Order: sequence, then C-alpha cells, then structure tokens
Amino acid sequence: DFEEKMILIRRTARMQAGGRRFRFGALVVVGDRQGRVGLGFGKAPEVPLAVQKAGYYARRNMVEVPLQNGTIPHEIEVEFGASKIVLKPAAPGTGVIAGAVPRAILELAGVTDILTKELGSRNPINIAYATMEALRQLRTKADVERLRKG
Amino acid sequence: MLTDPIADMLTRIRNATRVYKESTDVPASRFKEEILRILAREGFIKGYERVDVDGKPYLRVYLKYGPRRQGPDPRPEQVIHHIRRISKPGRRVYVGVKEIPRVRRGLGIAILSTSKGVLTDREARKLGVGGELICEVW
Amino acid sequence: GRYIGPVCRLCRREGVKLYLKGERCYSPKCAMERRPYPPGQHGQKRARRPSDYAVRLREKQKLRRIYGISERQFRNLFEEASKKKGVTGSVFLGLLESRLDNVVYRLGFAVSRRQARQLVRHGHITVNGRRVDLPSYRVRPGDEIAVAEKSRNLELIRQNLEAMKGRKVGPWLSLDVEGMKGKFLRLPDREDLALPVNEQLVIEFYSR
Amino acid sequence: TVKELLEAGVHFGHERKRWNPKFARYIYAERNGIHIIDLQKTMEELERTFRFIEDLAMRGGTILFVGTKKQAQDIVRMEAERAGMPYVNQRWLGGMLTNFKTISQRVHRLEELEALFASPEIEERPKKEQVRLKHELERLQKYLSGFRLLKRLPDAIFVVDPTKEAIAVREARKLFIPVIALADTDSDPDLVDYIIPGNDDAIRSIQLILSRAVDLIIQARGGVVEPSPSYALVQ
RNA sequence: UAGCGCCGGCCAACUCCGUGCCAGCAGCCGCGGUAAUACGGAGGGCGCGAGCGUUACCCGGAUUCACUGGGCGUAAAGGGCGUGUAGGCGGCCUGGGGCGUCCCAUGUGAAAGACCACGGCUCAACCGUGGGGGAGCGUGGGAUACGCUCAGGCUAGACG
RNA sequence: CCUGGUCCACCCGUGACGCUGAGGCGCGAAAGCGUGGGGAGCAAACCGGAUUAGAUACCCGGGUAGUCCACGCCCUAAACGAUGCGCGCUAGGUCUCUGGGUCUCCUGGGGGCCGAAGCUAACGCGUUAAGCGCGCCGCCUGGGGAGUACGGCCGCAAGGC
Ligand SMILES: [K+]
Ligand SMILES: [K+]
Ligand SMILES: [K+]
Ligand SMILES: [K+]
Ligand SMILES: [K+]
Ligand SMILES: [K+]
Ligand SMILES: [K+]
Ligand SMILES: [Mg+2]
Ligand SMILES: [Mg+2]
Ligand SMILES: [Mg+2]
Ligand SMILES: [Mg+2]
Ligand SMILES: [Mg+2]
Ligand SMILES: [Mg+2]
Ligand SMILES: [Mg+2]
Ligand SMILES: [Mg+2]
Ligand SMILES: [Mg+2]
Ligand SMILES: [Mg+2]
Ligand SMILES: [Mg+2]
Ligand SMILES: [Mg+2]
Ligand SMILES: [Mg+2]
Ligand SMILES: [Mg+2]
Ligand SMILES: [Mg+2]
Ligand SMILES: [Mg+2]
Ligand SMILES: [Mg+2]
Ligand SMILES: [Mg+2]
Ligand SMILES: [Mg+2]
Ligand SMILES: [Mg+2]
Ligand SMILES: [Mg+2]
Ligand SMILES: [Mg+2]
Ligand SMILES: [Mg+2]
Ligand SMILES: [Mg+2]
Ligand SMILES: [Mg+2]
Ligand SMILES: [Mg+2]
Ligand SMILES: [Mg+2]
Ligand SMILES: [Mg+2]
Ligand SMILES: [Mg+2]
Ligand SMILES: [Mg+2]
Ligand SMILES: [Mg+2]
Ligand SMILES: [Mg+2]
Ligand SMILES: [Mg+2]
Ligand SMILES: [Mg+2]
Ligand SMILES: [Mg+2]
Ligand SMILES: [Mg+2]
Ligand SMILES: [Mg+2]
Ligand SMILES: [Mg+2]
Ligand SMILES: [Mg+2]
Ligand SMILES: [Mg+2]
Ligand SMILES: [Mg+2]
Ligand SMILES: [Mg+2]
Ligand SMILES: [Mg+2]
Ligand SMILES: [Mg+2]
Ligand SMILES: [Mg+2]
Ligand SMILES: [Mg+2]
Ligand SMILES: [Mg+2]
Ligand SMILES: [Mg+2]
Ligand SMILES: [Mg+2]
Ligand SMILES: [Mg+2]
Ligand SMILES: [Mg+2]
Ligand SMILES: [Mg+2]
Ligand SMILES: [Mg+2]
Ligand SMILES: [Mg+2]
Ligand SMILES: [Mg+2]
Ligand SMILES: [Mg+2]
Ligand SMILES: [Mg+2]
Ligand SMILES: [Mg+2]
Ligand SMILES: [Mg+2]
Ligand SMILES: [Mg+2]
Ligand SMILES: [Mg+2]
Ligand SMILES: [Mg+2]
Ligand SMILES: [Mg+2]
Ligand SMILES: [Mg+2]
Ligand SMILES: [Mg+2]
Ligand SMILES: [Mg+2]
Ligand SMILES: [Mg+2]
Ligand SMILES: [Mg+2]
Ligand SMILES: [Mg+2]
Ligand SMILES: [Mg+2]
Ligand SMILES: [Zn+2]
Repeated sequence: DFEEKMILIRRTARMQAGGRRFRFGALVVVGDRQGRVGLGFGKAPEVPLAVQKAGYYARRNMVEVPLQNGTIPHEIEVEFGASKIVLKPAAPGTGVIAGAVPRAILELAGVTDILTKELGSRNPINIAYATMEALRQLRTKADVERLRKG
Repeated sequence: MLTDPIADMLTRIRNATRVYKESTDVPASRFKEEILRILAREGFIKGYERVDVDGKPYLRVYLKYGPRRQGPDPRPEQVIHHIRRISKPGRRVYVGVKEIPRVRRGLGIAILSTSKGVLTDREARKLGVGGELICEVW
Repeated sequence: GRYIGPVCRLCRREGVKLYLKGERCYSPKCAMERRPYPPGQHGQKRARRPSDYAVRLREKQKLRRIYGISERQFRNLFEEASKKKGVTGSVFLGLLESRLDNVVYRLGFAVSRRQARQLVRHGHITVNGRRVDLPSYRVRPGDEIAVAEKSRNLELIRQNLEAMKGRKVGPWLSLDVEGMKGKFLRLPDREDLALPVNEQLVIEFYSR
Repeated sequence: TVKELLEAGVHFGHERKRWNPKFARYIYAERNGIHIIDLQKTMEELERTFRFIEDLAMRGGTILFVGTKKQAQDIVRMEAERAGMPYVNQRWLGGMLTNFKTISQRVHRLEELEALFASPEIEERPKKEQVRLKHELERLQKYLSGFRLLKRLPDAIFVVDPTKEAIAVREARKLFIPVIALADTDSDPDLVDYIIPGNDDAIRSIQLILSRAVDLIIQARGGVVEPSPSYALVQ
C-alpha cells in the first residue's frame, strides 16, 4: 500500500569526556505512486531505529502531488537554504532525469517523465526539502481559476 | 525620483500582498492604469480605481487573496504568487510574436506592450504582434 | 565477439532464468533450477544492498544478454530509438525484436537465438525469396521470412518445425509449417513481450 | 444570548503599548492612553463564534478550556466543571496535545493511585510510600484536575489569553484543532480561528463570556441549567 | 584467432598467499611499518571485445566569468572621502515624426553537411532522390503601446 | 571676527533644471621627509639598573629624533558600520538629540536598543535593511608564491598607485 525507500544514512558524532559517541540519521521517502509523497528524517542511536523513525516521520508529513499524465503541471524552482531545485514537465517516453534524491522522491510520488536540475548546494537533505516544497507549491489550472473567481 | 515607475508599482503590489494589505496606492499614470486593466481582467486583483491624495492623483489597487488556511500559518494563499519586471531601464526586452513566452505552461501571464496596446501573452499571440516584455505574473 | 562461452552462468548471475540454450533451460538441467545463486567463489555469500547504478547496469545487461547483441549494436539501437518520436523503451523493444535472428527464433525455426544466428549466417534463411545471412538485418512489417529450399532437407530444421506443429506464435507473426515460412505482421507492442526487463531502468542507465 | 447591552467592562483593553497592530481592526478608539474594543465588531464576531459553539455542542463535541492568567483560574475551574468539557487550570504542560499519549499515561497513573487509595493496599508498603504516593496524587490532581476527562484529542479549545496560553494555541494549530479564544489587544488575531474581542484582565468580562458560553453549550444539548454560581467569585 | 582493463570509496566486481612505511600502487580521497578485498602473484569475479587500456588535447559536468545563470557585514570581493567630465539611466500630460520596437509581403540564405521520408549496395557504414527548413541583411507597405526625437504644457522629484 | 553644511515652519517662486559617475581635480589620522623655529611633559634609537638559563624584552633611572608651530611634501590604515550612492515600497514598541504643532500627544529630521513580514550558511539584519525593487559606479573568481618581480606613473627620500 505504501512503498518506502531510504535516501541516505549517515553517522554523526558528538564529543564527550572519553571520546566520540555516534548517532545515526536517515532520510526516508514513502509514496503510493498515486500522487502522495512523504519525507522523513529520523535520528536514533542505531541504524534500524533511525530508519523506522524516519519512516514514521515521513508518513506523518505527506504532500499531495497534482500529476497530469505522469508529469508535472508546470515548471517550478525552489530555494531551500543554499540548495536550488529546478523541475520541468516532460512528454511521456522521457523518463525521470534527476539526482538520486529527487529521482527517488518523484518516483515514489508517481512521476514517470520529468526534467530536474540541482543547483547551488548539493546537500541531499536540503535538496530533498526543496523538492518537497516544490511539490507543495504545485498548482493545477483548476486551482488557479479557483483562486481568481472573485 | 523613480527610475522605473512600472517596477515601482509592481514592487508596491508585491510588498502589499506579502503583508495581506487591503489596498495599495501607486502614483497614477496611463501606462500603469492600462497594466492594471489587464491585472483586474485576469483576476490577480479585485480591481483598481483612481483616487486623490493630498494634491496628486493615485491609483488604489485592491488586492486579492485565497481562503484562510488551516494548521500553522493560517495566512491565505497569495493570488499573485510571483510578479517580476522584465524589460527594465538599461536592459530593455523586446520579443517577436514567435518569441512570446508561455508563463508556467499556461497558468501564468506575460504582459506585453505592443503597437496595438498593452496585451497579454495569449492576447498578443492571438493578435499576432510582439513588443516589449513588460513583466511576468503568475 | 558475441560473448561466446558459457550461457547458463548468465541464467545464474542475472538472477532470472534466461533461455540461451533453448531447451535445457526448460528441463531440470539449466543449473538455475538447481543453483539460483550467482557464479563464482562468492556466489552463495550474503549479498549486499546494491547501488542504483548496480540495479540499472544489471537490468541493462539482462536485456542485452537476452538477445546476445554486443554493446556496440545495442547502444546504437538505443540511440536510434531515442532519436525517433515515441516512447523510447517500446520502440527499442520493437527494434530488437525486428532483428532477423530474433525473428527466426520467434518463428520457431531455431530453438535458441544463437542457433538462429548460426542459421542466418550460413544462408539457411531467406527474406522475400532472397537469401539473407545478416543477423542484424531489420525485418519490416510484411516481409516473408522463409527457409532455403536447399536447407529444408536438413535434420535440425525438420526437428524444429516438426515440434512447431500445434505451437502458437506471437501475435505479430504468422507461421506456415508445411511451406516452412512465416510473416512479420507488425511491430510488437510492450504488452506482446513477456520479457523480465524494466525498460525504464535501461533508459535511466543510458541517461547518465 | 442577551449580552447586547450588558457588556459592562469588556471594552476596556490594555494600554497604548504592549498591543498588537493586527488587532487594530477590532479597536474603536483610544481614550486616555487605553485601547477600547469596537463594540460593534465584538458582537459581529460573537455571532459567528457562538454559532460555531452551538454547532459543535449540539453534535456532542468536547471543548478544552485553557486558563492560567490567575484572573480566570477560579472561573474556568467551575465553568468547565459544568457540562463535561475538560479544562487546564494551574499551568499548561508542554505536549498535552502533540504528546497526548504520554499525558494520558500520566492520567492512567493518576487513576491507578486513586484505585490504590480506594483499595486496602494503603497500609502495606509502609508510611514512606504512603507519603510519596500521597504527594504524587496531590500534584496529579493539582495539574490534571480537568484534563483527566479527555479520552481522546478535543474537537476545539477555548483560551482566555492567547498570548499567555500561546503554547496551547500553537499545539492546536499543529493538529488542525479549531482555536476559540477571548482575545485582547495584546494578541495576534490571525492564529485564532474564532475570535472573541474582549478583556482578559477584568473578572466580569471573563465571567460573562464563559458563563454565557457554557449556557449556550448546555442549551445546545437541551436542559437549560441554572445561572452559574461564579458571581460569588467577584470577591 | 581472444584478448585487454578493472575488482577500498566515487564505480559493476573477493578470497588465499607472499611482502612488512620495504618493494610498490595511486584520476581524487588515499593504501603498505605481521595476519593488506588498495602492493605483488594466484583462484574467482566484473566490464568491453578484434580490440582493450594509456597519454595528450577540446567541450561537458562548470550555475566555477553566472545574457539565460553568481556574488562583495564576518567565506575571495565596496574604491579612505568628496567634487565632478564623458558615459549610462529619466516624474506627469498632449501632439508631430516613426530612429529603436513590432507586423505583412518579397529578395537573399550555393552545394555538401544536419533533420525527415522513400530508395540503391543481401543489412549497415556508405550513397541516391524528394521534402522541410532557418537567424541575419536588402526592398515595398503598415502599426505607435513602450524606448527615442522635436514642440508645448504640469508640479509630486530637484532648487530657490 | 570670517565662514561651510544642515533642519524645521509657511506653500511663496523656478518648472524635471534629476540620479550616478570611468578619467580628471581636491581633501585625506598617525608615522615619515625638507626649510626655519620651538622644545615643559612624554618618548623610537641609544646610555644604564634589574629580571633571566640568556633578556638585543616586558619592570626601573635617564634620553635624541619626534611629538608642537609656520610653509612645502608624503596618500598609507582594523581610512571599520570590515555594509558605495540615490529614490520608492514593506508591522510596531522603547530610549534619546533637535525643531514645529490643537504641547496627555501628534508630526518632521537625526542618534540607539528590541522586534512583524521577509532575508541569511549561520551569527545576525529587520523604515538607520543585510527585506522588496530600480538606476549608476567600484570590486571578487581556490591557497602559497605575492602586494613580490618587471614595466610605467608619482615622490627629495622613505616609498606609494
Ligand atoms: K528562499
Ligand atoms: K553453400
Ligand atoms: K622486497
Ligand atoms: K591485489
Ligand atoms: K634638530
Ligand atoms: K578595504
Ligand atoms: K516642543
Ligand atoms: Mg495540491
Ligand atoms: Mg543563497
Ligand atoms: Mg558550490
Ligand atoms: Mg564540491
Ligand atoms: Mg529581428
Ligand atoms: Mg488547450
Ligand atoms: Mg524516443
Ligand atoms: Mg527524442
Ligand atoms: Mg562497489
Ligand atoms: Mg593497479
Ligand atoms: Mg587523467
Ligand atoms: Mg608474513
Ligand atoms: Mg596477507
Ligand atoms: Mg588484493
Ligand atoms: Mg583471472
Ligand atoms: Mg582507443
Ligand atoms: Mg575538463
Ligand atoms: Mg558555462
Ligand atoms: Mg549548465
Ligand atoms: Mg576556474
Ligand atoms: Mg548575471
Ligand atoms: Mg559566488
Ligand atoms: Mg567606506
Ligand atoms: Mg550626457
Ligand atoms: Mg551627464
Ligand atoms: Mg518617460
Ligand atoms: Mg536621453
Ligand atoms: Mg505620440
Ligand atoms: Mg521603422
Ligand atoms: Mg543547405
Ligand atoms: Mg548540434
Ligand atoms: Mg535497403
Ligand atoms: Mg523562412
Ligand atoms: Mg520597412
Ligand atoms: Mg502615427
Ligand atoms: Mg518641457
Ligand atoms: Mg525649501
Ligand atoms: Mg505652489
Ligand atoms: Mg507656473
Ligand atoms: Mg554626487
Ligand atoms: Mg573619482
Ligand atoms: Mg596624510
Ligand atoms: Mg603628522
Ligand atoms: Mg620635521
Ligand atoms: Mg627641526
Ligand atoms: Mg622621561
Ligand atoms: Mg636594558
Ligand atoms: Mg626564563
Ligand atoms: Mg645573574
Ligand atoms: Mg623609560
Ligand atoms: Mg632635557
Ligand atoms: Mg632629522
Ligand atoms: Mg570601527
Ligand atoms: Mg567601509
Ligand atoms: Mg572580507
Ligand atoms: Mg547604508
Ligand atoms: Mg527616527
Ligand atoms: Mg534585532
Ligand atoms: Mg521570522
Ligand atoms: Mg535566531
Ligand atoms: Mg534601503
Ligand atoms: Mg592569490
Ligand atoms: Mg594560484
Ligand atoms: Mg597574499
Ligand atoms: Mg605595501
Ligand atoms: Mg618598478
Ligand atoms: Mg624620480
Ligand atoms: Mg626602511
Ligand atoms: Mg624600511
Ligand atoms: Mg613595496
Ligand atoms: Zn539456462
């Protein structure tokens, strides 16, 4: 019912009297490939707990994507921190052309053909957040004419 | 003085909507009024009207916003998500009819100043004339 | 090159049972029916989570080794498909299926694709009457792929077409067993092929 | 429901400073350096707010009353001790809504200790525990007095001062819970979903608004109750 | 006839022995001082295949000279300050011109190449035939919103 | 005494006369140079006393250029808000300097603090923007080599660009 894929898993370290102590963080995307996505970043002393916590947080933070024949309705451009994401719709038969993070996020959203570009900072966390905000700032023609009813 | 009165009006609209103002007054001119006609026609604003401040004529632009949203940040969605001047003084942008951009693949507009008046991207394309790319709005 | 050598080791490495010998990949002797792990000393060991490049490369290698086409012709066909208008993957599959050796295999004249390649290269196959000995020959819709009149007395063709009695052919092919010929009706659709390959993975592999 | 002219002492707001510009729409004028609430817009918003309250009450919903300003504690502790809407009185604990499960575990411990003091198990495990658990139950009843009635998340919250109770407001926003609040000039009206532009310092304003609100609540479920015994709390 | 490179990460492919900061490897991070998936050999594997590697050079990634498409408080970066020349830029209204701008028509844009289709060498490479193009510039005609120019007017900028 | 800038009130006059500004030109702390003068205190160099393993230092006693003045040079800096100038737009609160006014307060200019929206890598900025815009100039393109070499221009020299 819900597909789950991890973006990256890292081990951070805090200093304490005696040495360094490690804590694992993990990004996880969840999607039904029908138009709903979810991104989560979980931290835990061990890797499996971090993955499970990231899955929970991802399922808690969902985004409804307005797919239009497997692609996006309009080109977007989002700056999250120093990381820029550029999305652009593509005709079918093109495929998803993106970095690892945006490819995973868009594939779990149900996108089949899209053109992307990462600019500025290539940080996977910030790129993921920028892609999520990009999918969140998507508007359909129905939404546009709904905002201009008056 | 104002170096670019049109960009000044666009920035007034932007700064007004960003704080969810009721209306904003811009120093009046026929060019700005002809642009505001396109704005109110396309539904980005509730409308405009000529007004008078202490001695001088202005234009009150009445802004438009979406419904109040739920959860944190209940501020409504902006009707004018983006409004940017293109053909600025010092770098003027003129495009042919085959060079008129399609803003947001249709969901936006591009205001042009052509020999047949101030039109939109689709309006000028239907008329078959190009001109100065004033600004992009979506 | 043609990779000539062991074949069922690809049945094992690719993780999906391939049919490179024709028979003996259906019989309990494929070594995939009894040894599903990859070849080598480190085949039975616990496999690590492969990278995305690993997945795409393995899928492309599966699709390529199914037809036995070298990397040169394979990449050329993919670029040709990407140049054309339409979905790249389905057009690529239609191009691969349009090869003369693969058509000979699909028409039941040969039990395997490499046996079909040898049958073509030795002039035992004709196209519209004229003898053709090129496996890379592209068959157009309407071409009549026949067997050489001088080769219809050979034992292997007798066997293969004697076993083809009653067997159905692909929806895009017709077969006349008595006359030992067939027709390429149309380009096959994606639904017509049951290949265990995700074409989008190969498109993404060449997108890099 | 007849509070048209009886609004005696509600229009008084805070001083010229310590205000919020977003409240300017609900302000009539400034008399002697004190913001006075617009009397018309007060009832204008009261119509919609009390209508939402009636709709939510006749449907059987639960409303959480939050008051800590030390001028509405004794009022909220009984206006909610009327029709079974819960309340938070002494202080608003961080996570009462977003971490509702842990606070419900605390409530489980509260009723557990109530069951221990109801069973003859008080004498065993001698006086040390008989004092520790006594003080524990004391503070649990002190903090979870009205909160113990919430079996699930509430359908709405009622606030006396959304600036003093800003944490509860934020938690309600996070969970998409409607926010009813008696706002004053020192609060941001955008965060409040159903605003009641009155006074939060005076006792008569709070008593009037909350009494009429609980009366509307019981009127929506039938069985009109007698006037609330909160007048004696004028002192 | 089957060979060549690789198997620490980037990057697809792991074990044994030898060696002991030695001998060496290395595009970048880096590996070796006793048990090295990184050196050397072996077995096995991965990748291509009459080729496989290396070096050199060009574009790419590189939004890293940022027109599209970057920056300058603390990361490289605001001139020590002013006066002011050239230059760049120019508030509101009306009119004339039509230089910029835009539109139509037409000429030009050799062939080959590129794109598309069909066809010829058994296919392909290669080649033939046909089709479609296209900025720019010339000419004739037209448009005047904006920029420009000229003439006049206004007082919100500026000065008194 | 001579003299520059600036702010406010009146709404009086001119009628876009505006903004910026490559070059050019002028000003430019301290130190330093030239000529002349002055020289109390201070004080590079220097003469000593201590300290120290040594003490070309810190500490102590002296002390010249200099610091000062006139005139002429020199063009540097953590010349700092490490933030070019101008105009417009975008919540407020508080402290303060300076006007005007119906002088609880309002309004205008200036100096601070806290903070809306927003921005920022963060610290922080936030009507005195580092926000939103427009115009023009200056400058940056990894670190060392190196603000060095060469050439030029300037300077008496030190040396500067
Ligand atoms: K941003
Ligand atoms: K023969
Ligand atoms: K050796
Ligand atoms: K080795
Ligand atoms: K002397
Ligand atoms: K500097
Ligand atoms: K005064
Ligand atoms: Mg949506
Ligand atoms: Mg940035
Ligand atoms: Mg970068
Ligand atoms: Mg990098
Ligand atoms: Mg042109
Ligand atoms: Mg349509
Ligand atoms: Mg294609
Ligand atoms: Mg294509
Ligand atoms: Mg690997
Ligand atoms: Mg090597
Ligand atoms: Mg190299
Ligand atoms: Mg050894
Ligand atoms: Mg060893
Ligand atoms: Mg090894
Ligand atoms: Mg080997
Ligand atoms: Mg080569
Ligand atoms: Mg390169
Ligand atoms: Mg480039
Ligand atoms: Mg690029
Ligand atoms: Mg470079
Ligand atoms: Mg640029
Ligand atoms: Mg940069
Ligand atoms: Mg400066
Ligand atoms: Mg000039
Ligand atoms: Mg000039
Ligand atoms: Mg003008
Ligand atoms: Mg001019
Ligand atoms: Mg005219
Ligand atoms: Mg012309
Ligand atoms: Mg040509
Ligand atoms: Mg090309
Ligand atoms: Mg042919
Ligand atoms: Mg043409
Ligand atoms: Mg002409
Ligand atoms: Mg005309
Ligand atoms: Mg004039
Ligand atoms: Mg004046
Ligand atoms: Mg006047
Ligand atoms: Mg006059
Ligand atoms: Mg100036
Ligand atoms: Mg200058
Ligand atoms: Mg000086
Ligand atoms: Mg001096
Ligand atoms: Mg001297
Ligand atoms: Mg002297
Ligand atoms: Mg002395
Ligand atoms: Mg000494
Ligand atoms: Mg010592
Ligand atoms: Mg001694
Ligand atoms: Mg001394
Ligand atoms: Mg002396
Ligand atoms: Mg001297
Ligand atoms: Mg300073
Ligand atoms: Mg400075
Ligand atoms: Mg710096
Ligand atoms: Mg400044
Ligand atoms: Mg001020
Ligand atoms: Mg601050
Ligand atoms: Mg903020
Ligand atoms: Mg902060
Ligand atoms: Mg500013
Ligand atoms: Mg350097
Ligand atoms: Mg260098
Ligand atoms: Mg240096
Ligand atoms: Mg120097
Ligand atoms: Mg020199
Ligand atoms: Mg000289
Ligand atoms: Mg010297
Ligand atoms: Mg020296
Ligand atoms: Mg020097
Ligand atoms: Zn097999």
